[PDB]
Amino acid sequence: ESVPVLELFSNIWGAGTKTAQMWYQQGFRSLEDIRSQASLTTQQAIGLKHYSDFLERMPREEATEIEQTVQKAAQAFNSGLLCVACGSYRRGKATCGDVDVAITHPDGRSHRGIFSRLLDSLRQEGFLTDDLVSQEENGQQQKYLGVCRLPGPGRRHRRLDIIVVPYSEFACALLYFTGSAHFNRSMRALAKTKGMSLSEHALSTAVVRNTHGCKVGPGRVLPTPTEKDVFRLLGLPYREPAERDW
DNA sequence: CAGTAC
DNA sequence: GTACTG
Repeated sequence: ESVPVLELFSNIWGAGTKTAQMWYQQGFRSLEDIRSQASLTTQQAIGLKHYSDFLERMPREEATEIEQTVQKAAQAFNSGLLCVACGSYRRGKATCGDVDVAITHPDGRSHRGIFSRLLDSLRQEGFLTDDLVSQEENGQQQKYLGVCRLPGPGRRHRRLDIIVVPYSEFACALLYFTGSAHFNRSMRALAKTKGMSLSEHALSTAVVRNTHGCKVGPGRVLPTPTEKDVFRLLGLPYREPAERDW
């Protein structure tokens, strides 16, 4: 009966094995015990009150409807903006656990100053309902993790990740956000053997590693305008997002 | 560390 | 594997 309790707690966003085990030792057994007696991060509090909804998957139709909401808000600021839903959606699954939306602009400068205003715009709609993590320092990239909800009756809260990248990084960003995790892990593992390195930012070609294999020097950033360029440079046959669902 | 994103 | 913040 301890194992299903650790399971219960782990499904709280921002709680993993260590936290669940600690809670168990405190004698907590139910979500109500957690809500009333446990110390929660603001993140953990949000995941707890959305516990049911977060367990639910969603139809890819609703994922579209979410990406449409984000795209419209962003476009209003600039119409040259590109919004692409990634993750399971781009891989073509019929269900999605969350919605992962990547934003860029082809001119490669108009993407700036959008991130802060876009979230603000979506908060005013009542679309974004809670915020979990905000990263504004990922180099030229900015990422937000949050919770939204489509308008209308009988709507559930959904996990939403929004990332903004420069067009010169759009290729490697799409590659990362689309996945899958095992797929991304595989490409990057492959690059390490070729003396390269892959990230959500760029693919680099002359990466130095020590005898033990620890990276001691960065490489040379290779210009990758599209995903196909990345596959090519790594000596790989191109895969479509649908084929990337490992 | 712990938890998270893919 | 790579890499953020809590």
